[PDB]
Amino acid sequence: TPYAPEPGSTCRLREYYDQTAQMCCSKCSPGQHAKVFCTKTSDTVCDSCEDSTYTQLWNWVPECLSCGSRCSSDQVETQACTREQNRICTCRPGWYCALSKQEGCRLCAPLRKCRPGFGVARPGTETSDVVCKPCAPGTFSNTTSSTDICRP
Amino acid sequence: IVMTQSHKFMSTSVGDRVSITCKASQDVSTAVAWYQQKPGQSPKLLIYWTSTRHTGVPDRFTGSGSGTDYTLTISSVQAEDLALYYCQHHYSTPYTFGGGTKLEIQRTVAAPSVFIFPPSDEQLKSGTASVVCLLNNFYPREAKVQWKVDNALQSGNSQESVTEQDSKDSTYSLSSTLTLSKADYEKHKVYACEVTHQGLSSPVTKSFNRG
Amino acid sequence: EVQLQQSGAELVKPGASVKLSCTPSGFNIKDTYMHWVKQRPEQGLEWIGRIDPANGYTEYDPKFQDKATITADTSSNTAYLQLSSLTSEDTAVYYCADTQLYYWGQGTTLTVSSASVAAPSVFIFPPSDEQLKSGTASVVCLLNNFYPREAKVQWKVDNALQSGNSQESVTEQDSKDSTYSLSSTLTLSKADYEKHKVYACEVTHQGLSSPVTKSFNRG
Amino acid sequence: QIVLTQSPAIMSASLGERVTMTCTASSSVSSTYLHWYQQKPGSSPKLWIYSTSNLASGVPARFSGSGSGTSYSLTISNMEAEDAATYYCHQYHRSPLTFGAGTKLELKSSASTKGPSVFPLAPSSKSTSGGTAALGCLVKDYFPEPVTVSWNSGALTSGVHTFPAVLQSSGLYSLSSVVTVPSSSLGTQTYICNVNHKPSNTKVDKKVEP
Amino acid sequence: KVQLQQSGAELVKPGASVKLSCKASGYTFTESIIHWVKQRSGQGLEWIGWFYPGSDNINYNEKFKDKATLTADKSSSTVYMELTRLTSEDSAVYFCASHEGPYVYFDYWGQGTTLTVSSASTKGPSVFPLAPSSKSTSGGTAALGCLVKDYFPEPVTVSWNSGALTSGVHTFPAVLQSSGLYSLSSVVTVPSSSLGTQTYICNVNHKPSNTKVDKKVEPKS
Repeated sequence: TPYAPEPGSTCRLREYYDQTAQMCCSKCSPGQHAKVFCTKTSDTVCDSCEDSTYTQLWNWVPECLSCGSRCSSDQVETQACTREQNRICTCRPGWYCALSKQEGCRLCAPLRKCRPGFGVARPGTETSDVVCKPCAPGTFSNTTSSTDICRP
Repeated sequence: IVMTQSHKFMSTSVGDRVSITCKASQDVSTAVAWYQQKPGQSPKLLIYWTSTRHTGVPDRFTGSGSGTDYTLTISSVQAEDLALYYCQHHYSTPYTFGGGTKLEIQRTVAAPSVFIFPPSDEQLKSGTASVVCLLNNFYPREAKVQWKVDNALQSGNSQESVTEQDSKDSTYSLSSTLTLSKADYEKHKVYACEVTHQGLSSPVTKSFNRG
Repeated sequence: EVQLQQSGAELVKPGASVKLSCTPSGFNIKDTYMHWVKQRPEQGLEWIGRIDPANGYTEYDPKFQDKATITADTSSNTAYLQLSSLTSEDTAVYYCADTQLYYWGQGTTLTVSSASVAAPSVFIFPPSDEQLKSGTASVVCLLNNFYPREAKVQWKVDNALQSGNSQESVTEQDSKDSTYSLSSTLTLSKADYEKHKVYACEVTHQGLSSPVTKSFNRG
Repeated sequence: QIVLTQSPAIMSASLGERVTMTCTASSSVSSTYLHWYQQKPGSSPKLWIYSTSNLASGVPARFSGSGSGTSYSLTISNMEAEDAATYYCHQYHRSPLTFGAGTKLELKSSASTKGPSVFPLAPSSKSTSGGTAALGCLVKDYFPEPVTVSWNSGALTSGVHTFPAVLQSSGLYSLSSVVTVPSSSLGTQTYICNVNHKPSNTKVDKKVEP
Repeated sequence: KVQLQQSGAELVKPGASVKLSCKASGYTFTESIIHWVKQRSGQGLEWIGWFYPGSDNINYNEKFKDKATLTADKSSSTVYMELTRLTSEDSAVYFCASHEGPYVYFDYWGQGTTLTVSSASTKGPSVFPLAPSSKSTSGGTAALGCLVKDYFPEPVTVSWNSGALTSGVHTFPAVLQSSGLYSLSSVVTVPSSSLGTQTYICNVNHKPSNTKVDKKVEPKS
């Protein structure tokens, strides 16, 4: 609702200052492109953005952001690109990413190939390595795959 | 991962087929690439990410792999394709590179023209004396020059260089320079250079007397 | 041998603190991975968190990061979960966990107690004669007003340990004493009852210097 | 994000009936692996199933539990006595280690209603060596819960201790209750234990003496 | 667009160490990482080490783990390598390359840095005519040339008859002599019947030493 501000009073959250009518109105929630701005009567009319475009903060911009298209013939998505997020890539299934970047670490690395007699702590496939520590028999350990923990 | 190049000088004819066998020590899965370098030119990437051809690269080059003995193929061969060819993995933090390759055209064999050249009196005034032997319009590049001074073989006092392939007649040329001191030069009489080439059934020796 | 030995029962009052020394044995010390685990009385298994003593890196669970404190020494074959602001709810047998093993030892018997470390009052109840006429035997050993829960009760018949025939229950008296009472019954048949000819009940607790054995016999 | 929540919380079954258990999981039962566990009352837990189908090395294979998807399972033919326990769902192959929430396998016995058999428990040597005689009655072989016991119809309650009931191997409950009194009062006054078993609508009062 | 261009050849007394500048442009500096692989002529590419621009991570190659210095300047978009105490062995061709995407592949390359290590002095070459064989002037074809010796640095530009003779001329690449100076040969094959008539001169120009010599070639007497 177009609630009028008064001198020495701050407009509440989710309302900014709209200068076209000099009156603060409600802010559309993240996931919206303000297509009509505030007037003396008309509040901000919310409407969702298109695909592969978003806004991560309660916005009034008439244009939405842009996520990526694909990471590679490999490098599947570990996080989809919806209306409230970005296409967070990974460095292919069964490969650990040891470097870092905004999403795509410039260097990935093979998941691991450590011999029977190594126990892979945890992949940390997003930003870490599986590691390989002895567990030499463990319960049953006679496989070189290293994709699996000490199990048979 | 020590990436290598099993082929460093191939034999091929124009519009033929051949395969490079870039070899590694550990597997890289889809982490192979392809680099071609004409002599004196900044290397170019040919194929990257297994078989994914680099943007704006001639089609004739094709291949891929997922193991450790990677191989691609070339369908059509042109004279411009003669160059340095190597690879480099994307596996772990120690990137390496193959040793390189050198495509070499196999056309008709041309015998070299051999000439030996005495030093000059202007060089006689300077206190140093050098002799040279000339190889002209020969093919293939493989040639051997043995320098004889009073029939004594020299080693480590001669240097040679080979010109690149001619664009008009596709031959090669080699020049070897033998460098000696003045007392060493004036104490010897017969200077000869022996040239062995596949285009010559027997080695060809050109000689001159110091006097 | 592969085990998790730690410090014995310690009666620290709420708000106090004490280190708890895990003692890996048998297996290589390794000390890149070391977790601890604890369980409140008849609660669910909660995971304290892990650490990297060799590489000096700490990875606890988000829940218990406030209490997160542990160190270890590579030479000593020993690990130490420092712990602060102990509360009676933390009272448990703390197994010094770790991945690569997924096996837990005797558990650090935690003894966060509010009352004094008292001794149990021990009594023996011979079975009723009509109970003997019924064909079964039921001897009862009583422990009265002790603290905390942790006590060992076992049977000596012909001065030999008895197992596989016992059953126990305990009570809570939070009104005045805040102490604890255990009722242990041992069941035998009549034939064994008169052939054995002697019986005793021995009880071990933190609150007394040495275990007491007090026996009864017909006559 | 890490969440493990057991499915049917309480299992009570008799000898023979199979087993149904589950943990709802977000990421780890099918591709990413978890663990089965088991803890007996007040002791160190143990690993039963390791690769969601791989049982512990060297153990009977009655644990036919190999669930997958986002919700796994356990099944057991002819549930034994040791089988009665709690069980846990792990979430390994993840950054924070986490455990399950337990599934109590109560062993049903199919008991029948029966009145209590109260017996007197006389003091002989306990009063001399302690200065206070603990007195009580043995309420044995009753079913089902609950039974109420009072001392001398509630005459005194200073030192009366009433224990919780426990289940026998025959499917019936056993219960004791005790009270502590000095020997001087033991010698003179009469002591009666009054117990009331309302499920059977039966009540017995038993005299106890030195 | 990881454009990579590199500096030319450098020469310094052995013992000192120079810091290179592999200037790059056409792509955000942090989002790309520039490695260090040198191309010593006759030696395959050997990787000196790699440096992270954005996160400043570094992993010097174990061969060069200590002696190399993979520094860089953020503003100039340039990695600065210093190879401590440049030796004649370290004197070579240096390259820097990078990648555009997330799994590395050297889609781009540098122009090729060069480095030379010696204690020589810029010196002009002396030109010596190469007299044709006297007893071969009737063999149909004969050759003559001039010798270029003891100059520093490259290159020397040679021509025949002030550029009027371009048929059959082979100008070979230089070779580094043990004394520390370069040497090369210039030749021309000519009809042997014109040896006593046609005057043959070769023009040798060495811009670094500003030395120009015109040298006539005649058969010996």
